[PDB]
Amino acid sequence: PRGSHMNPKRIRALKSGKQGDGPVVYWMSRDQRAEDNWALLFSRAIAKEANVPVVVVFCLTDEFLEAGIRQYEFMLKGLQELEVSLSRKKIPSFFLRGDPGEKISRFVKDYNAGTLVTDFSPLRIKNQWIEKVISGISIPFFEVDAHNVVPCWEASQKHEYAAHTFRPKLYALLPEFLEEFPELEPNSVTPETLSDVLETGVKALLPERALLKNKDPLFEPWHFEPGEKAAKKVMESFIADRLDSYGALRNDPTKNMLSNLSPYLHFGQISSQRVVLEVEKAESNPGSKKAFLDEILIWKEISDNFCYYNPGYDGFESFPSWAKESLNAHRNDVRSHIYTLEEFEAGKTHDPLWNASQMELLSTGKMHGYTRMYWAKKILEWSESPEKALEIAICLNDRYELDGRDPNGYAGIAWSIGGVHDRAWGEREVTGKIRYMSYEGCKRKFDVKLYIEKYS
DNA sequence: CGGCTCGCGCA
DNA sequence: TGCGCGAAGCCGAT
Ligand SMILES: Cc1cc2nc3c(=O)[nH]c(=O)nc-3n(C[C@H](O)[C@H](O)[C@H](O)COP(=O)(O)OP(=O)(O)OC[C@H]3O[C@@H](n4cnc5c(N)ncnc54)[C@H](O)[C@@H]3O)c2cc1C
Repeated sequence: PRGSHMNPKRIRALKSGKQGDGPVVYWMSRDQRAEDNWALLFSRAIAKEANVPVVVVFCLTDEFLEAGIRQYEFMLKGLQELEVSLSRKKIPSFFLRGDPGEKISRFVKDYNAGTLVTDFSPLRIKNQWIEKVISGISIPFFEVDAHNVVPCWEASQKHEYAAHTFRPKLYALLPEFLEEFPELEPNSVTPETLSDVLETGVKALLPERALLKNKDPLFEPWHFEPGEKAAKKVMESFIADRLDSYGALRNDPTKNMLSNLSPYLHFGQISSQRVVLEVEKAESNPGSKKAFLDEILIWKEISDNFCYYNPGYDGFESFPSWAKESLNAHRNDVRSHIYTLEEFEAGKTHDPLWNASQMELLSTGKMHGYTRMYWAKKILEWSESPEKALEIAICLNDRYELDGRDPNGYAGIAWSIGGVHDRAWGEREVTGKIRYMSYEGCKRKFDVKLYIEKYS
């Protein structure tokens, strides 16, 4: 659909029909940003060709009840800034509350939308919402992959077994899709309160808050300032003083040598393509640059591939055949310890290293990348069954992680528990051939004592 | 057949 | 600390 700096492969038609005479409505669900948003840019270009204004519609679902205050405030303060940024470009934004399958279809009919465009997410509930929109509307419906550098349906057409099978495919398409973003043009044609939605939601999630013994909240909200502007500064700081040492100290939780970009990446407050463009041009350690690029390009986008082609990405059935057979044979093995969800949640296990990992998650909302493996694998070792451990790991991940409820989370848990995108290892009791980590193994890599004392 | 994102002995 | 082997199933280039 026209455009000189737009690859047509980033868009795909979900519904074909007669284009209406009204404004083009952009349904924002995953990429909550104004700059470096392909879905917003593609919606603006279609509006420009048809001589119509562009409007942004967001649907606030009841999903925040399952999560906590920390993610709700992080998102809401992000959208409040996004409202002002879109207003500076004369692009009105509408915030709806209710079922997306019913309210979004009603908005298109009420506002007489000419064309509807939305971002891409391989999550199950997004596809269900999309199908309900299809049956209700008659305007054309398009979908744009504004999250991945290479669109998920173009990088691969099947479930990839491992990265070494996905890395050559992904890197082969970099010269085509790795390009600079064009500036978003303001609207020429001019035509609920976010504060009220925030105050009402907070009161509902107040009883479910995480508290200490003295009825004091555990979450520390000053570690990550939400929004698009703050996400840019985090990326700038990481490239400047942190990217050089990333290759060596990325596995040391005692050092703050990570990019800390996951909370902004999950909510789409910064584009991974923009980060890739800046990292590529930056002159840093070649080993560190390669290590970081493998995480933000191969592993981040292969998680989207895993969820898009495996609808049961959060289930035991998504595990490979070798993993299921090994875990099934060890179902009746006696576990060293058995802990419930509440015991895991409160960090009341015999392992000080595991408790410190959970305490960091409870306080900061973002556990270090290395300890998250030990966090998830010990859940498998000290649970009733691999189904319960998968249930517990997912429940704690999506509740307390700022970057939770993300395809990286489900694929990351499947790696640690089900060996997805991994290989078999030495046979062991209970865990079987799933990759094994030990407290002693962490002692030979980093100062475990410093990590434990930092989080009680 | 080669090579994949742990533990462990060893400088 | 960094290095090399060990224990293990399978994809994919042929
Ligand atoms: C059991 C488990 C659960 C996880 N839960 C989540 C989750 O809910 N949400 C989430 O976003 N990530 C999750 N991850 C992935 C990983 O822990 C985080 O992406 C990362 O630790 C966030 O810190 P960072 O961005 O500073 O790391 P960095 O090293 O700076 O990572 C840079 C970026 O690369 C991507 N990335 C890095 N490591 C991975 C990985 N292993 N898999 C996929 N993408 C990766 C992310 O987009 C991240 O923002 C989980 C991992 C495991 C093992």
